[PDB]
Amino acid sequence: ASGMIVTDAGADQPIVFVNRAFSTITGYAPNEVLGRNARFLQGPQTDAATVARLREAIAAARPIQERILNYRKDGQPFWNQLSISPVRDETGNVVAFVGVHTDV
Amino acid sequence: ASGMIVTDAGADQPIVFVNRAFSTITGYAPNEVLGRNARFLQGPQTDAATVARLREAIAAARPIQERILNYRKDGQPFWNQLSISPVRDETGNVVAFVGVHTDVTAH
Ligand SMILES: Cc1cc2nc3c(=O)[nH]c(=O)nc-3n(C[C@H](O)[C@H](O)[C@H](O)COP(=O)(O)O)c2cc1C
Ligand SMILES: Cc1cc2nc3c(=O)[nH]c(=O)nc-3n(C[C@H](O)[C@H](O)[C@H](O)COP(=O)(O)O)c2cc1C
Repeated sequence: ASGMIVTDAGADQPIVFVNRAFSTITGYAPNEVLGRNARFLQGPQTDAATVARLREAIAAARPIQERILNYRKDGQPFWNQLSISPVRDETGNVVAFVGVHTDV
Repeated sequence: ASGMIVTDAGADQPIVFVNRAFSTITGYAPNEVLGRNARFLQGPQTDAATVARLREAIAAARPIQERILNYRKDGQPFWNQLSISPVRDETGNVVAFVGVHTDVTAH
């Protein structure tokens, strides 16, 4: 099953919802991640060039897909196949971001 | 502000998350809507043709935008500018639906 993260659109995109699969994949309970930016999943061997593309996509509110090295709660590194899309109202305002983790 | 509704992909799309603006617009607290299909927002003056377009779009997992007459918890009618899109993973499976809605009653 694929993980899903919803964040607010502004003020550093705090997590507001995660699905069951997110907890299975990352080892984090919802209470541990709600209200935080998802970047806590990144660690010492995470590729800075990949993080830069995520940073610019979020700032522009455009969709992005990256393979990024993340770390489970227990500290084990895993490859996260991450796809992020902005959620917009019909006037073009960004309401939220949705992240999907296509990880086995 | 614009509301957001997140549903599961299957099993008649029960609501799993709503943002604060959803409650502002509809008068429903999260407790009152979680695990339910969003069609409780519809009522007798809702356009059945619009409902059919939503039904067919969701069944095919195709994005759709409609204006639909909905009802607040207290029964007050309002015009809902509704956009629904599937959320897919990188195998092409639908993992959720996301709805964004704006109260467009005011002229
Ligand atoms: C909805 C959403 C989900 C995200 N999921 C992840 C994730 O699973 N792993 C990850 O490393 N970063 C994820 N990010 C990216 C970080 O939150 C952050 O945007 C990025 O690391 C840029 O921040 P910087 O200023 O530290 O470079 C996600 C962002 C959003 C908006
Ligand atoms: C994510 C999501 C959000 C929805 N939001 C609304 C809404 O705000 N108002 C509404 O009338 N229907 C909404 N619907 C549609 C109903 O849940 C339902 O799909 C539609 O009424 C079809 O039922 P029928 O088969 O009897 O036509 C939403 C559906 C989804 C998947």
